[PDB]
Amino acid sequence: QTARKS
Amino acid sequence: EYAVEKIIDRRVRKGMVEYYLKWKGYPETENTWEPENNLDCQDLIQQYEASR
Repeated sequence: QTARKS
Repeated sequence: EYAVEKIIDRRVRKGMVEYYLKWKGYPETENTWEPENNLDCQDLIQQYEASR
């Protein structure tokens, strides 16, 4: 699915 | 915020679990380590934790 990119 | 293609690897850093993932539509050079709290993809995670 999705994810936060740092 | 960004679509995840797959989880390539896992590690523990600073007592924090991290996943090395690749983002769909982006080159492998863009792969980055993200702490588990940054992910919203239990399917890939649950699937990765079973491939061991």
